[PDB]
Parts: sequence; structure tokens; C-alpha cells
Amino acid sequence: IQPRYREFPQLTRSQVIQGEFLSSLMWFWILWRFWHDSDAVLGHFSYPDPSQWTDEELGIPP
Amino acid sequence: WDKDVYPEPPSRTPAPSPQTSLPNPITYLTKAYDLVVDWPVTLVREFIERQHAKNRTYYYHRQYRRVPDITECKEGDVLCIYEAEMQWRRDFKVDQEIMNIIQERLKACQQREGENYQQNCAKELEQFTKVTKAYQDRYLDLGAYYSARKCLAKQKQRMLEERKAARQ
Amino acid sequence: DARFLRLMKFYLMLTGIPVIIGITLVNIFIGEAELAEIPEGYIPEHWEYYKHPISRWIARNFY
Amino acid sequence: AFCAPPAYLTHQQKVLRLYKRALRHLESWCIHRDKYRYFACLMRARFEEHKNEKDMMRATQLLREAEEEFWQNQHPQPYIFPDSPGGTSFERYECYKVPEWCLDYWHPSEKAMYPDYFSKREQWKKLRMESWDREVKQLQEETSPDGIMTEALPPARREGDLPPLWWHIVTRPRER
Amino acid sequence: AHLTRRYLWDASVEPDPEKIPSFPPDLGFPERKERVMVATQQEMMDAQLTLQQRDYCAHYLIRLLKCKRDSFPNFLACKHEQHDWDYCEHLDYVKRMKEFERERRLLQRKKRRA
Amino acid sequence: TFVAYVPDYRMQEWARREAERLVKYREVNGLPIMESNYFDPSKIQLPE
Amino acid sequence: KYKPAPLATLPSTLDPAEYDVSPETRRAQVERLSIRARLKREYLLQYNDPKRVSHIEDPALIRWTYARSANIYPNFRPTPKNSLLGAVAGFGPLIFWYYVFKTDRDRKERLIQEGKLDRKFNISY
Amino acid sequence: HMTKDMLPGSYPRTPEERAAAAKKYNMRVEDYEPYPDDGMGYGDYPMLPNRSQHERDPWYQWDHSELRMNWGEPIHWDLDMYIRNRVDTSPTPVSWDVMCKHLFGFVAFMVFMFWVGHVFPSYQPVGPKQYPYNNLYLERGGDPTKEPEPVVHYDI
Amino acid sequence: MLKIILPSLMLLPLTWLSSPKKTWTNVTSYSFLISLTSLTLLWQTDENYKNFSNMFSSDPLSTPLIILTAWLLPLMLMASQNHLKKDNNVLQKLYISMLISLQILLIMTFSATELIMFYILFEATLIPTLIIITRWGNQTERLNAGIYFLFYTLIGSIPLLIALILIQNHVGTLNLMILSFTTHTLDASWSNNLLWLACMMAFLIKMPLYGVHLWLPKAHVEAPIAGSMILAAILLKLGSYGMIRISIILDPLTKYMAYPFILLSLWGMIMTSSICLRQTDLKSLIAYSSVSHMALVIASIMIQTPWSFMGATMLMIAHGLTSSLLFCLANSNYERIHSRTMIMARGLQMVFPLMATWWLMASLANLALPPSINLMGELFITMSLFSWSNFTIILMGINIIITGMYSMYMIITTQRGKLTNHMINLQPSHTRELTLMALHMIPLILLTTSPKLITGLTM
Amino acid sequence: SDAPPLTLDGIKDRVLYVLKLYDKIDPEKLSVNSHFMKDLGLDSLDQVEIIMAMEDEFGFEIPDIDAEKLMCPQEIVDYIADKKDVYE
Amino acid sequence: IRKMGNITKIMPFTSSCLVIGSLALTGMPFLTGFYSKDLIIEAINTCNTNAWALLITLIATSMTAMYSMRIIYFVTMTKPRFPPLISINENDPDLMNPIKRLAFGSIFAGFVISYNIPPTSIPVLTMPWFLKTTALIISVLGFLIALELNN
Amino acid sequence: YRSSLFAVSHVLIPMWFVHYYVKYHMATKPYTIVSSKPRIFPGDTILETGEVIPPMRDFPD
Amino acid sequence: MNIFTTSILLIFILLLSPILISMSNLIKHINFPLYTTTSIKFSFIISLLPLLMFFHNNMEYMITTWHWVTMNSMELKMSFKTDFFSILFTSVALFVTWSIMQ
Repeated sequence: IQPRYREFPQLTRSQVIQGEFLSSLMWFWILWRFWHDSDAVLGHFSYPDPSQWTDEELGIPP
Repeated sequence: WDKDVYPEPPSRTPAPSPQTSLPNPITYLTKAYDLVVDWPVTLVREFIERQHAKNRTYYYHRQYRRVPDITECKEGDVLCIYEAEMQWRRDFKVDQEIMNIIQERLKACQQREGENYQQNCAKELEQFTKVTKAYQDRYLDLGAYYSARKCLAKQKQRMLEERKAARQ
Repeated sequence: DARFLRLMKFYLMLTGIPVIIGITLVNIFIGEAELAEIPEGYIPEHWEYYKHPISRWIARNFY
Repeated sequence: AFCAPPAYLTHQQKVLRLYKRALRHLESWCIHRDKYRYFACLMRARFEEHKNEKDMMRATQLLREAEEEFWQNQHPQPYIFPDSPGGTSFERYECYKVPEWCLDYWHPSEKAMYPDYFSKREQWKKLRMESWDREVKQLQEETSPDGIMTEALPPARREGDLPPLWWHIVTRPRER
Repeated sequence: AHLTRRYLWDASVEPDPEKIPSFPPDLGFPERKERVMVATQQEMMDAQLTLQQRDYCAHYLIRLLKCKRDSFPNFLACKHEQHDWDYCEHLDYVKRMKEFERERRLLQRKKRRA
Repeated sequence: TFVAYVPDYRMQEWARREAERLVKYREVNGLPIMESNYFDPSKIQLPE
Repeated sequence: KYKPAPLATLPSTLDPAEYDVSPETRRAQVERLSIRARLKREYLLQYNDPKRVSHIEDPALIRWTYARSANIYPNFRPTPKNSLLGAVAGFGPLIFWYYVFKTDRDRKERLIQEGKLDRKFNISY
Repeated sequence: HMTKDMLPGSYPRTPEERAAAAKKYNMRVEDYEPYPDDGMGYGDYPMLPNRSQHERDPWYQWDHSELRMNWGEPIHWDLDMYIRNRVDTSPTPVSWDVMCKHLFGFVAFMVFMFWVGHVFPSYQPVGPKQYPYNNLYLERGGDPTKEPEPVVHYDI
Repeated sequence: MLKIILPSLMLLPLTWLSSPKKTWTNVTSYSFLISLTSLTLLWQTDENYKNFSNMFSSDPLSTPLIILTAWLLPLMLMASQNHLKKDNNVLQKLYISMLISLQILLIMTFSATELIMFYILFEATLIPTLIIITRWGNQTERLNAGIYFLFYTLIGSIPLLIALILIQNHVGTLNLMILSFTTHTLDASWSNNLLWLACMMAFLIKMPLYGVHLWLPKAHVEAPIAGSMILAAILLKLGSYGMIRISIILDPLTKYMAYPFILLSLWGMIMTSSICLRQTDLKSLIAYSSVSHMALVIASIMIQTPWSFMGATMLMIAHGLTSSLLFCLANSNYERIHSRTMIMARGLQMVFPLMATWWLMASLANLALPPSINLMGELFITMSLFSWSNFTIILMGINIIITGMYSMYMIITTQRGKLTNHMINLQPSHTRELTLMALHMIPLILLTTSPKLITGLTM
Repeated sequence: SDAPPLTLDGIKDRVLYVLKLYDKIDPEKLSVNSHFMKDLGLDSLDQVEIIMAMEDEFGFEIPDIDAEKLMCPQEIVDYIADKKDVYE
Repeated sequence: IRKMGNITKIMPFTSSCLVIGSLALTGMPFLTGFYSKDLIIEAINTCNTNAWALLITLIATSMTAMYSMRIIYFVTMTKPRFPPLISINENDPDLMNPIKRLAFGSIFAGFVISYNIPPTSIPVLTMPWFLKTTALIISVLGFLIALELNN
Repeated sequence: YRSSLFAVSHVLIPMWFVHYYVKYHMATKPYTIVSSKPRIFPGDTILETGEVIPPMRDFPD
Repeated sequence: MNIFTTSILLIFILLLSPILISMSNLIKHINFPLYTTTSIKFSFIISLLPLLMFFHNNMEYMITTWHWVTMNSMELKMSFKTDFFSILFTSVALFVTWSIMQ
């Protein structure tokens, strides 16, 4: 369209609000499935520290 | 389509357990397809088959009488050699097609068994190994100028070796 | 180049399409045939051991 | 790229070209135009320092040290100008830059349309043959038997008549 | 961890993963117990599973696939099943951790014997 | 057209048919599908 | 710093033999220029020559082709290192490949005579 | 049109022949220098600088804009590899020795460290995954008539 | 077979007496009718080979060559219809007559059983070629080229004949399939070895190895389109067919009488494929490519495996057609320019927009782009050679690579650059030459579709 | 997304814009033929930097052969016009 | 890049989509990159993988974020170092709709597939946090380092 | 309108021809199509006769 | 078991159709890019069905459309293997190619 010269152009709202749409949508989805799957990055399961087991179990001769 | 030739094992189909509060798309999709596409196609097929039946035609299968073999065939003479060698080429071609059939049935069995091909797809592999030992001991190292004479020399050398082994 | 394209497409279609159409009409009306086993009173002829009508027609007329 | 160069060069042009090259490589190194201006002014001062000097000794010494410093501190991947060599548009359109003489072999059924333009080609070629032979004597008369010539081309010393060897320049297709 | 403990620190006690039964299986268990499978060859065959897929954790997975097929378009309906399946695999990986630690301690014992 | 409607070029169809029939025959009768010896080793005679 | 090479020649500027101010060398440059200008002018008196119905002949191209194609054997004089390189290229590699293939075939043959090499499925060969 | 006088010949051992050859090839004598005489066929075709064609002045509107070569300008005997769609002697800011050294050093370091890591690998501090039915001795073909080593798996 | 020959023996007086304004069209169309009628041989219902008399015969390995020849005749005609346009009617009639005699001889030989008839025809092929090459060339060395051609061929011819005599005497007859049904085995001494030589040396000298590839480039260069066509297509194939039909007797010699020839063939394939990179002359490049492929043919012929023979026939036919096509394209670009050189004309595809797609469709068939009979043959032959040894895939691959290279080099120094500005003589494409390209191509498509015809003895 | 071509008035206005934003010697009043070295007492450095600024302003590059010889805004404009083939 | 900037303001749409893609390639937790990349980075350290291989792989996982933020800075955050003239236009549908569809895809399809495909293999969900979140941590490291250096 | 015409001329007609091909030239041949065996589960009944099937044993925890 | 192969061949037939049009004379009258874009869109919409049927059955499929040759115990034929990998890759590639064509 009508060019400019060493100045900033008058922009339309459609393109900019579509960009804002996409970005807000990404943030929304991220927060949603973060809420729902906070463990997908941590895990609901506990990894054990050996030296916490007992020779009682897994029988050993001393 | 000789089913005794091509087994086509049974089809233990499962049952539908649509436990939810939402409709199966495939139901309506395949219903509409079988409705709009198969109807005209089926009518046209019936039309074609009716025209066929009204102007029917038959054709038979060529049965090649048998003849003597290379053995009962005096050297130098030819007529016999030719009427034997061509029969032998026919047999060669038939054995090749048998190999093709085995391989086709084998790939079928494999896919139709899926991931269990190592357990249920072992029967056919035995037919294969056996048939293949046969086809090897028969038609392995002849040469593009293969023929009954060379096959016979192969057979005879192999027999002599087996017999020497047996005698010692 | 337009000329070559158009003229080649013509001098092909001209007889390719009539021929293909005859072929379709044949496959529909005549169609292929059956594997009727051999009776013990008939000695089939070279124009009867072949399936396709065109094939057997040629084998009966020419060869 | 139309005019041609001389065989030898001069200290003047050598230094100018070194200057332009170094400034482009600096625009490439230091991206922001502010930093570019800063260091360009610094290079300008470096030059103006020794500018007034004229001794061929110092000239050659400084020039040959400058070229080494330049080649040793240049940008590996410099800033190429698209429409010029190395870029991503050089010759990009040569696949479409057809010449004119392809015209003659048109078919009349095609040049039927576009009639006006072909109404003017003739009066252009007509503007060529009528003034060709003259363009030769202008040189064969001024082909100085001295036999020491450059690649330059003299104009039409007469009026009305056209210059010599304008075909290979005029009619050169657009750039698009 | 055990890596450096093996490479720059003590150089032999750190066990080898590929010879675990090198030690007798009941050196500390009076009449040790064994494991159990809760799904038969026939089932784990007709369900068409794979070999890196069918372990002692197979029944959870079978029920998972049933609940996944059924209500397919309404997916996400099989999550209490995935939780349990991952739980079982966690249990198995823990059993393996424990066997490795067992071998570590038994090597400690052997070396204490000299 | 001629070529495409040529029949059973070098018998690659009759042979398939024949193999199907023979395999049926032998599968039923219990014989093996291919014997490792072609000619009758009885009619044949060898030296020592 | 920098060194020359058969690939990355010493660029134009750095060349010590450039920046020379010899009158004889500059005169040689100007003679090259006279030559090149005469050539380009003779070429432009044909690129635009009207009434032309043909193309231009490149005698440099023709001579290059002649020297690559047919002027070879006449001016060819056999000498050593030449006969040597020729005999090498004509004998050596053939014989190397041949020993390779013969050893492989003999290995295969003795293996089979022993009756070991797994040939299952080698039905078509 | 061509002729023997305009075509090549034998190695000129006399300036008398050399000068005529040069004025034929459209060059200058003091620059003209043929190839050595080892009888490989070079004949008398000039020996020119082993330079590529990416070097030539790219701005001048050459007649052969794809070769940057003028009309009669003699043609390097090995042009076929300097046609500019091929080998490029475009000088480099970095140098031959140093670039080869860098590359070989890097690659040697990489492969050496890969061998190092294969000899001293990583692994998780656990044992091997278990398998119920003799490592599924059936589903791996096995056989229905052989009872191999009974692979019993225990609890801890 | 007379149904194929007699009309080809009538085209001659037809040409002689027909008026100038009509001889071209008449003879062309009728030769096309001959090509058509030449398909009766394809009614090979059953395996019983065709035999018409004690003097003729057909076979699956010969029929393809027969049809290809009867179909390359008219293409030679057409491609030979713009040059010699200012040559007298009588002269162009002579040219036509020579072409037709070539056709007839080639048919009779590819059909005949008795190798002695095969041989006399294999040597009568010369006169028309030598003539066509000397009396219609465009350079001066055509003379030396014809001499080399003739004398290489006859040197080959001689010991072949002597061995045919030794056979005809030791054995009773020379008829094929009798040679088969009554062959035997040889004590494998120096006598039988030199016999193997005197039997294969001529066929090899014709189908060029590395050592004797010299008469091919000279011919294909100095000679015109028709001679180049027929050379690259058939006059090589004659050696291959002879070797196939004759090697049936020399078992087992060909196991250890092959290593030198296989080695030479492979090394020559490689070196010639390399030279195809830096060979200026376009037609010379094409000729050396032909050498590179016929080396594969030979390596596949010797070791005598069925896969190998079928691959040989496939690649044979494919190369024949593709080389005829490439030579048509070269000639085309020559008549407008009159210089074979590759680097003179450049940056086309801006004025011959279509022709390129007749250039492209050739290269892709040279570098073995599938699905093409070319690659099918190359691949089956590589399979046979891998079985015969595991250390030949090396050379197969080097050749494949160098081909993938020089084919595109050729495409790109003639249809990928930027257009010159002094080639004002670029008469646009003629419907005639476009037709020649299309006719050389289309059969490749149909055969890629249904190749069962083009397999060989073993299929 | 191609913008429209360039015309002589636009070219001239732009060149004056730039040579006026210049600060060294230009007295903010440039005649179209305001010769740099002669009619303004400029330096080769300044002229070369002008050429470079113009190169950056119009994207393309001006070769040295003609950069060293340009000594007039009218000449710069004539050059640009004969390079982009403007004013049909 | 050396002759462009301020792309965000002058052209928001392409910049938003480019940031989406850059973060997805970095391995943002739920943008269809994660659902494969992070399981892969689990297995790579969880299995008996060669040391140097693992190590350079993680280094590369960082360099991803590195050059992604390089794009970002040099194109989308610094000043408009491009020429003066401007004829921007992106309101055309044939160029504004495709990117929209592809962004929706790049955001959803990864998750959809990771939850809908049959579970081919058996994962490993038992490890420490400094081995379950390594890709995340190291990509954040890349972000910080790229910021420091670009500044 | 053009939407429906395109749907027709570029989905329907080919679909008819291809259904003909499949259902009367491909499934009419021994092993042209190979329907991999379905994935049964425990409890799942059968649309064929296929009497009910058994579940597994204890599901502790 | 008929809709599946129908779709898997229909996608290829769609992609063919334009190429065929290229041979013809309509291009000078028609918007070939939009034509091809929309044909690709419908190819994608078709390819989707396999995904549903496959996730709902997890039944791989193998097909042998056309028998090319029979080379003496080593045949050849146009065989397809519609399993997870390809049945998904088709859909992804089309979802990308439609946008690329626009």
C-alpha cells in the first residue's frame, strides 16, 4: 500500500490483534496443561536414597 | 480362488463396547459411504454380470500329455531330447511359480499374525526351508544355459556323493 | 511448441479414444470367460484355451 | 560496470578501495549503525593523519602493512550486497532476461496482437542500418596508427548522426 | 555418584550390571520367594503386544488399552490407568535398583572377608 | 493394444494355474511340495 | 599470518610484485591493454554488425579443442616416468582387483567343498 | 575459418618461432611461456597462471559472462575444472595449513573422546529388566519340545 | 520372416523410382508399416521357440533387437532429412538405400540360426556404415575412423570364422539348439583356450572394452546422425547376441577365461565414465558413456547367470534407445550452430523451453533413475556380480556416482546457464525433431510399464 | 509485496535529502551540479563516504570504477537511471 | 539479520509466530516440542549411552536456545538497521491464514498425538529431578547466556 | 456451488471407480488385501459366535 | 475394509489429477495454484479417515495393488504398507503442503 519514508507506518488492527491472539492463546494453553500436568516435569513418584533400605530385607550375611 | 491353497485363517472379530456419552463417527461415516458409493457400483456390477451371463463364453485349461525322460533317451538322437527338454522347462517354470505361491502365503501369514510372527508364523517357514532345500538341490548352479542334462548331472553327482558317504 | 503439443495430442486421441472405447464396450458386454473343465468328448481348439475374447478371436482368425 | 578500467592503477585508487572495503567489513563486524559511525570516524582520522604525506616509500610501506592488517582482521562472512556478486539475487533474473533478436522468429499469428510495438521495431532497426557504415569510418579514420588504444569509444562528433556501437548497450533488457 | 566412585575412587567393588546373578540367589534368604504373572500367554498374544512391551506389568496395560479403545473419541478417559501403569513400572525399576544395591552390599561383604 | 492383449506370454499364467492345482493335489495326498531328486533314481544306474 | 598455496593463491593486493612502479612493467600492462582493446573492438564490430545472419567463431576455442583432441600424438614423445605412469595405470590396479577376486573365490570354493557356507535362500543367483 | 598457421604446432626452441606463436595466440612474447617438454602432448599451448575464474574482475561486462573470458583471450588448458561451476581458488582469510590443522585436530579429539566414553560409559545404577516366561523363550521362536535353563525370577 | 524382409526389400526400388516430392513420405510411412508388422513375433504363447525353416528363427533374446531395428530405421530417415537438403536426389536416394540394406542385414542376422550366416551378415553390416561415414561426414578424419572401424572388425572376424570351421568339422553341424542338444565338455588345454579366444575376440572387439574402445568416438563424432544412431544402438548389440548364442558350447572355460576381461571391462567402465566428465566433444562424451554401459553388459554376459542375462538385455535395449535420443539432441543443437563443442552454446531453456524436457528425460534414464529398464538392468547385473564376488559393488557404485555426475554436467552446460548473445542462428524446434525425441522416449515408458517382453531367455 | 518503481523526481529529492543531512562542508544549499571537489572543496574521503551512504540508501552497490569518477549529483542520478532503467 | 530489526513493532504477526516456533524448538513445556524432546532427553541419560555422546547432545540442547534467542535479538529486539523505504504488507489472507493454521497445529498436534497413539514402548518414570528436568534447566541457561552476550 | 461441483468431480467419481476396482478386482484375489488381525482384549465378546472370554486373576492394590 | 484402501488410493489419485491437467490446455484459462491447493486440502481431509480407523482399531494394513512382473521366483508388485508411520506422515505432510502452496 501507500509507502512511507524514514517514518513509522500507520498499521491496521487486524494483523496486530491476530498476533496478540496467537500469543495469548499459547500462554493460556501452557498455563492450562501446566495446571493439569504439573508432574509431567516433576513426576508423582519418589526416587529413593539408598542407605535407607535395610539389610533386614534383601537378606545379607554380615 | 482355491481356499485350500490360500488358507485365509479365521477372523476372530471383537465386539463393540462404546461406553461413553458421545457418538461413534465411523457409524455414520461408513453408513453414508456404503449408501452413496456401493449402491450405484453394485447395480452396475449386476448389469455387467447379467450381460456376461447372456453372452457367456467358456475356456479350458491346457493339459500337456507326458512323455519319456532324458534317461530313456539315446545320445545323438535329438527328437526325444527336445520333447524331454521342453517338458523339463515346463516343470521348472511350475516349480518357480510354486516358490512364488509359498512366499505369498508366507507374507500373508506374517502380516495377519502381526507382532507374533516369531511364534505362529514358524509353521510356514518350515515348508519354506524344505521347499527351498529342494529347489536348491535341483536348480542352484546350472547356468542361464540350464537344461535337463545339467540338472541330471547335478542329481547324479549328488547321488554318488551321498552313496559314498553311506558306504563310508 | 503449442503446435507440436496440439497435433500430437490429436493424432493420438483420434484413434486411442475410439479404441479404448471399443475395449470398454467389449469388457462390459463380452467380458472375460469361465474355466470350464474339459469334457471327455470335446477336443478344444487353440481359440478356446485362451481367456480374453480379443485374444481368442485373433488366435482363431490369424494364427 | 559499463566503463572499463585502465591497465595500471594509482596509489589514490588503491587507498580509496582499501578504505571502502574496510568500512564495509566494519559495518559487518559492528552491527549497530552508531558503533559503525564511531569506528568509521576513527578510521577516517587514522587516514587523515598520514594523508598529507607523499613519499612513495612511506606510501608503499603503509599500504602493504594496511592490506595485511585488513586481510588478517577482516570478516570471515562479510556483508554482500544482494544485487551484486556473492548475494542472493545475482543473476536471479537472467533466466528471464531474454534478448530482443528472439523476436524475429515469432509467428505472425502471435505478433498479430501486440501490433503497435512491432510497428516501431522496424523504425528502430531502420535507425541502425541507415547509420552503421558511418560508425565505422569514425574509427577507421581515427584508428590512430600509433596503435596504442584503450577500450573507450568516441561519440558522434557530428550532429544528427548517432554514436558508434550503441546496439550492444541499448536494447539491454531491464533488471526487473 | 557410583560412576566416579568406580572410575577415580575404588575401582572394583562398583558392580557390573550385566552379571547380577553372579552371586547365588538365596545367600541371605531362608527359602527365598519368587514372582508372579497375572496374565497368560494366550491373552498377551491375542492382545498383539510387543516384546519390549510385555513384562510383569501387562495387565494394567491391557486394561488401559481396553479403556482407551472404548470411548476412543472421548480420549483422556484412560488416566487412572496410566497412573497405575507408571506406578507398576516404578515398582519394577525400584526392584532393579534394589537388586543392584544387593549386589553392591554382597561385594562389600566378600571384600570384608579379606 | 496387440501386445497388452497378447495371452499368457511364455506361460506365466498357465504356470501359476498349474502350480495352484499341483499344490492342492500334493497338500491333500500328503506328498511334499518339492522332492530334492527330480528323475526317478530307480530307472537310473551308476558305476562303483 | 598467511602463506600461499596451490588452491588459495596470494590475493591481488598483498602480492609484493604488485605496487611496483617500474616503467617497463607499467608499459607491459599498457601493451596488454592495447591488445585487449583491439580484441574487444574487433569483437564489437561484429556483435552489432547488421546484415549478419550467423554467429561468431571463437578461434581460441577451436585451437583449445584441437590441442586437447588431435594435436596430442604428433607432438607426443615417449620418455620414462611417462611410459612408467602409463604402464602403472594400465597394469597395477587390474591385477590388484584380480588377486582380490581370486582369493575371495577360492575361499568360497573351499568353504563349499567343506560344505559349510550357509546358502539358504540363495535360490535365485 | 582456420588454417595450420593459425593452429598449434611443436615446441618452439627458437624465439623466431616463439614470437610468431605469440602473435598468433594474440599474446605478448615476454609473457608467453609454453609447457615443459616431457612429451605428454601439451605441445606449444601456453602455460598460464593456475587461477580459477571466480577471481576475474566480475564487474566488467565480459562477453562470456558465464566464464568472465573475452573473445580471443587464450584459454587455460584446464578450464574444464575452472568453469566457475567447479573448483574455486577464491582465497581465504584463513590459510590452508591452519584450516587443515584445525579440522584434523577437532575430528581427532571427537573420535578419541567417543572411544573414551565407550570404554568408560554411563548407565543407571540398576540391574537388567526382567522377563517372565524364560525371557519369553516361546515368542522368540524357541520350540515346543525343549525345556532349557529354567530362568526363575525372584522378589529382590 | 519374409513378411518382415520382402517389404524391406521393396522399399529399395520404391525409393529408386518414386518421385522426389514423395519418396521421403512414401518410404517413411511404409517402413512404419513394416515396424508394425514386425510384432507378430510377440505371440509367444508357450515356451516352444519359433522356427520358420532351417534358415531362419526367432527367440525372446532376438525379437527385441529386431523390432528396435525396424523402428530405428525410420528415425534415421527422419533425422537425416534436413542436412543433405542441398545434395542431389540421387545421392539422398543412395543414403536411403544404404540405411535399408543395414536394416535388412541386421534383421536377417538377429534371426538366423547358423552362426556362419550370422557371421557373413555381421561382416556385411560394414559396407553401408563405412560408406555413410566417409561420403556424408563433416570433417576430414572420418577416413581414418572408417579404416579403424573396418579393420578392427575384420581382425575380429577372421579367427571367429576359423573356429566356426573347426566346429563344423569336429561337430557335424552348426545349427543352434543342435549345438545345445549335442554340446560336450573340453579337456581344458591351451588348444581349447585359444579356441575360446578366437570365438569371443571379435564380439568383444566390437562391443568395446577399455583396450579397444578407440574406434567408437571417432565414428560417432566424424559420422552423421544415422551412423551414430545405428552404431550406438545395434552394431554393438550384434557382438552381445553372438556371444550369448555361442557361449553355450565353451563350458566350463568361461570361468577362468573371464577374469582378465571382467577386470578390463570394470576398470574401463570407471576410467571412461571419468573421462566423460572432462571430454569437451558432446558426441565423444556420449560414446564413452556407451562404453561404460557396454562394459556392464560384458561383465554380466561372461559369468553366465540368468539374472545377469536378463539385466544385460534390459540395459542393452535401454542404452540403445537412450543413445539414439541423445545423438538426435546433439545433432539438433549442431545444425543450428555447426560446432560440437559443449561450452560454446550455453544457457538454453529460455528459447527451447520444451526440448529441455527431452534432454532431461534422457539423462535421468542414463543415470539409472527408476522406474526404468535402465536401472532394472544395472541393478540385476550388480546383483549377479555381487553374488559372483562381494568386492564389485565398489566399482558398480563408483560408476553410478560418476554417471550421476556427468549426466548433470551435460544438462547444466547446455540447458542451465545464461543465454549467449551471438547465436542468432537459433531456428526454433522443428516438429520433426520433436517427433523423433517423443518416439525415442514413449517406448521407454511402455516398456517400463510391461517389461516381461524385454527380459531374455531366462524369463 | 513489490512496491512501485523509482522516478527521477523521487531520486533527486532523496539525494538532496541525504547530501543535506550531511554535515561536513555542505552549506545546506546544494545545486544539482554542486561539484564536490571543485565547487565545494570536498575530500576524496567525503566523496567515497557519500557514495557508500547512497549504496546503503538504495540497497544495491556502486562499483569503484564509477564511484571514483562520479563528481556530480546529476551524474549519480544519471547512473542510477541507466542502471535501473527508469522513465519508460 | 544484520540489516533488519524492530520487527516486532513493524510486523507483530510474523514475530509472534516466530517466537512461538523458537520457544517450541527450545523445548517449551507444552508446545508439541516437549512431548517428544523431553522424553528423548529422559532416555538419553536414562540408558547406557556413551558419555561424550550424551555430553555433546546436552551442549547442543543448549545451543538450540542460544541461536534461537540469537534470531530473536538480532531480528526482533534491536533497532531498525534496515533501509529507509518501507512497503510492508501482511494483511493478505493467503499469507496470514496459513501461519495461523500452522501455529494451531504446532501447538496442538504434539499433545494430541502423544495422548492418542498406542503406547509403543515402556517409558522410564523413576529418576531424580536433576535428570527429569535437564532439558528445561539447560534451555533456560541458554536463554540467560544469549541475553548476556547479545547485550 | 463450485464447492459442490469440485467435491463431486474430484472426490466422488474417483471414489466410485476405486470402490469398483477394490471390491471386484482386489479383494477378489488371494492375498491382495491383508487385514491385520484385530486387537482383542479380555472380556471383549465377538460378533461371531465367540463365547464369552475370561478376565485375569487378582488385581491387588 | 474397503473405505480404507479407497482413501489410500484416492489421495494419490487426487495428487495425480493436477499433473494430468498440466498436460491439458486449461492452465492458460485456470488458476492452477488454487486448483492444486484445494485438491491437496481434500487429500488431507481424506487422509484423516485412516487415522480415526487406525486409532479405533490399531489394525495395520498391507496391500498389493498391481502385479508388475514375475522374474522366476522373485516377483514384483506395487505394495503398500499402511501402518502408523506412513498413515500419519501423509496427514502431516499434507497439513504442511496446503499452507506452503498458499
